[PDB]
Amino acid sequence: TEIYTSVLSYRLLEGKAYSDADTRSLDRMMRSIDEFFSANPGYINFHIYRSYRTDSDVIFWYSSRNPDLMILAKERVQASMRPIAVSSFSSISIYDESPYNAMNKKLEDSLRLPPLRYFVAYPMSKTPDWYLLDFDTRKEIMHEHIKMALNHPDEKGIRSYTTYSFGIGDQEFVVLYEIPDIAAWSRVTEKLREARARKWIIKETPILLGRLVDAGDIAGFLL
Amino acid sequence: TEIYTSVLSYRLLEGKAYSDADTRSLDRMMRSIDEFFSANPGYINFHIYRSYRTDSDVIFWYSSRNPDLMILAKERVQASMRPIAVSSFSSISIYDKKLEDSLRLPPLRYFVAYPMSKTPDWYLLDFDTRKEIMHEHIKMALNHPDEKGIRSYTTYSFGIGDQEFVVLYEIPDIAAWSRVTEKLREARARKWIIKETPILLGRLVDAGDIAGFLL
Amino acid sequence: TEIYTSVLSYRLLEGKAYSDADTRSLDRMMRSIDEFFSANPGYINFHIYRSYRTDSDVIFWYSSRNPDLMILAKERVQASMRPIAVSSFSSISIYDESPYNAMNKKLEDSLRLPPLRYFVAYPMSKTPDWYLLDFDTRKEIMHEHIKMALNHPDEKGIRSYTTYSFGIGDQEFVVLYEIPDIAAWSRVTEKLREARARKWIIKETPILLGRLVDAGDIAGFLL
Amino acid sequence: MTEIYTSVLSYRLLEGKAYSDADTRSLDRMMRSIDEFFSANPGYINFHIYRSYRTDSDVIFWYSSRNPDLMILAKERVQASMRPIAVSSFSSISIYDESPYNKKLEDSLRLPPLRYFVAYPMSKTPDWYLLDFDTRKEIMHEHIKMALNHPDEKGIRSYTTYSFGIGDQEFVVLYEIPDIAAWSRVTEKLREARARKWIIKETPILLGRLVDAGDIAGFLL
Amino acid sequence: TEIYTSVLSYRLLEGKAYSDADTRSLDRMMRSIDEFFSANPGYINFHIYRSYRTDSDVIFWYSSRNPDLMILAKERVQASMRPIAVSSFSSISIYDESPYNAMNKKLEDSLRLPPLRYFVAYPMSKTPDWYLLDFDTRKEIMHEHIKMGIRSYTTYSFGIGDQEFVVLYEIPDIAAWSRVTEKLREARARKWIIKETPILLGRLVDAGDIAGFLL
Repeated sequence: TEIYTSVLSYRLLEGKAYSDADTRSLDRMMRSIDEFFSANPGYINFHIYRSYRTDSDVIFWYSSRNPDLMILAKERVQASMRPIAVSSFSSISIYDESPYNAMNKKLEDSLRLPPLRYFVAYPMSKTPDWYLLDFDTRKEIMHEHIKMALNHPDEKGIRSYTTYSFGIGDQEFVVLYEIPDIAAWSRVTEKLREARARKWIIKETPILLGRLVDAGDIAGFLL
Repeated sequence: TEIYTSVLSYRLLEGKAYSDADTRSLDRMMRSIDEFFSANPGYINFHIYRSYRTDSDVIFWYSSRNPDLMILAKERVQASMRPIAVSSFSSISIYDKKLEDSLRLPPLRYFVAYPMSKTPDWYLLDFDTRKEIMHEHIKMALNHPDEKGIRSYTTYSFGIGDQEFVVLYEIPDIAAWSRVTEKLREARARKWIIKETPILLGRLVDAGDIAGFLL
Repeated sequence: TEIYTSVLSYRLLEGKAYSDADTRSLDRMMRSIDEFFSANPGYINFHIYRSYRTDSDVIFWYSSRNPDLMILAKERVQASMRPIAVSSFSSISIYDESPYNAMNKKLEDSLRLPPLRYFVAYPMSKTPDWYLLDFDTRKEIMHEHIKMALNHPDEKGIRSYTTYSFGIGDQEFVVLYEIPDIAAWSRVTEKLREARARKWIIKETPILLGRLVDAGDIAGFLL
Repeated sequence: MTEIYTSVLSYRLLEGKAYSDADTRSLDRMMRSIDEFFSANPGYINFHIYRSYRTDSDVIFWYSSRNPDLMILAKERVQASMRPIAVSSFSSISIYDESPYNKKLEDSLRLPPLRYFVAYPMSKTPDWYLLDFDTRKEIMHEHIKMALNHPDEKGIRSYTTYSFGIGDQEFVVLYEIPDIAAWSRVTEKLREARARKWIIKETPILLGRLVDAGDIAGFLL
Repeated sequence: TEIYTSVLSYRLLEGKAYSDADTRSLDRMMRSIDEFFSANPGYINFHIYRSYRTDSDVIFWYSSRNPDLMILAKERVQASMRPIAVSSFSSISIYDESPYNAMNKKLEDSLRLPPLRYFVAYPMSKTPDWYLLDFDTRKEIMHEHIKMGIRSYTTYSFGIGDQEFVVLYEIPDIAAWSRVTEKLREARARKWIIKETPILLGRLVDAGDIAGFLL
């Protein structure tokens, strides 16, 4: 029943000049990755992003209820990327659907919508003291944050996903956002620095910022 | 009487395309490592895992009472892997239904390894106090509806590695284990626990199947 | 409305002697990058710097209102550098225009002034406690800081830009400075260690220090 | 009677190349040649080679001399021999604290080495040095007594060395040990000493298995 | 009239067997770097050092009042080193001439003295809390430390590097120096001192001799 997700980033190896043949080879490879995901109904979503950071050229995001499909997908992407690139980040985590369920929405339905132009992903953790607080006081601290986010004008049109990775990765959470406007998102985040929740929040690096790209267009953008 | 254990992870080197002959060579090499371990009953266990993390392609886990076998194993695996791969992690530690019998059971589908340490203040607490704290934590785990079927081994590495403990888990269900872990954040024991890196998550694989998965 | 900015740094790969041909190639490539930025009026500024740090050989700094131009610029620079170099830093952030508005002046005008000889950039963040202080408390603390800078004997000629990157990079701010004199700036910074503001400031690494260079002159300096 | 310096260096064979039998013979010749280099100069008090339990090293070297010129010459020789095939994963230079032996520490260094070796850097918090000398003395005496009284301390040879101002750590502590698990149990017990409150930065911990120069190529390749 | 200084360290690339041709080439290149510095009186000093640390083979130290000569020197060294080596550290900082001015001496005169056998450099910073102490309190604490052969240089790099200070020493004896540093751990000043890494320790070498030592 639970939905797993991964975010992977890769950087093309330096020290090599790329021929036209190399460009075409990259294009065929990205199209093939895209076809791998489209061919299996078990993949709920798969999107590719160009990267604003120089430590990555491409970011991949995909989701499935099947943990076997999750490892197969990682190996597929890795096998395709390794002759020309190295991974700069990976995460595996599980969507928390409760914010969607609370609003009579299905998280999966959101994942099936055509993606927004930008994507933000980062790991996040909280200090040990956070979990040692009463469920009630944590609820209050979190309500303030949620209320504050909901009330921001620049919040309009953002799709937010909280995912958990306790016991299975180097962070407790991986938080994912589909966003229409980089500056607007930054302003929302800046306002949310005003929430008490911040006092317990740590380790939000790397923050990945991506620009949606079709598989057939990426080689042309990169090379 | 002590039983040692090691977890090693490796990443295949980038920048090279693998031919069909390279794929066969990898298959032979992986099967050769597997048979290295099976040929010596001194190795209580040996398992290979596919890696969820992109910083590794394979994880190895093996155990022996014989510290000589532990260094021979590390050298064997490294000698086999170095032409095509680099290690991304290693640990050597000592384990804390006999544990040996448990290690001989058929392995579960998933595996988690991670280093961990505790704050200096922890060890300065009374043994009875620490025992009580550790028992609440065990009890909290045992009572969680998602804990069913998880096997855990706490191993120690004081003075012999870069963490104080390496805790190893065989788990049937990744999401279930993550939920148990989340609940355990509420245990008193967590106050003194220093998360260390990396947390490794693996999918059990037969040596004969790994070249097909990787390449 | 918002103006975006990026600072990128690259290190030439080691282990190869550069021929005369390789020198010509680097000169041509740098000239071509520069023509890329000059040809598009959508790029408000673009400057190249030689690097005092050994972990870089070149620093690029450019600005645009257009985030599409920003991702295209990053991809263009990365595609040009990757056969011979690896990136050692990148940032994407948004100018804060209010300090300029407070002195009745436009930030864009300033970005159009002839560049000064030296350049400093670094990331910076603040402790969670900072954002939880009242808005008027932060104004008082920041006033002390800004005034202390303005009255320093060594402050002459310095142009500073505070840029923000909440939710879009690994730091909260990227602070950029054009300076006429390195030691003068260092003395100003040393005095500002006495400002109350320092209590809440963290993570000022890496600090990049650059010497202004024209695209057609850098090959000569690097090789 | 002047100070005795020591260095621990570790190296990892470069990945991405298959080693031929000729490569194996070359490594054997090189290791034997390094061992001869240390043996030929009586200024080197000891020199031992260790196989490494960690994957980030294949070999660990330990050597000592009163002559700091011989120390840098040793590091340069080892690096020159290793660099065509390996990268260094750790190095240290430090000076033995002879007070616990004061027996002669040099006599201990000249004994045949034990089967295992542990080395690691260590530092203390700034606050430690600011404590009254009596308080530091009382804390160190507690630690030493707790170590002396542990059954598993049997037959371990310990060396504390200092590197204030000359390296990235304050101390490099070195142990010759007969048994890995016994050492780990001693170390575990010693977490109960108050000394621990001020100790930081004990990474990497290097754990080695003694090896003859003529046997290492066979073990590694 | 400030004086800038840089410390650069480099490590020869591994994976290459150096021929005799390569040794001669290294020798020519080192002598050529030395000739570059000697030929320009704008450089107040320039010295090369062998390194105790395996992460460096060579350390360079030079000084100039002219910041455009400083970037020229770094690029010159980097251009020569690039085909065979990678830099493991660099700093750029400015001498604090006040201790020399307090004793009515000139820092520059001291930089022109024949160098001592050993060189120590490391970055250092202080906690924020330090600078916010009353000017009075700071001067008192510093007087205990200052009061508590060796040639010392404090250099500052506020706002221009990853550390606040780079402290440089020419020393005649390593062990004696380690003992001085241990004693100074007792100075009140240490409360607020952080981040002294890497500590580089160098042995003075002539340009003409370095190739023979390294290869």
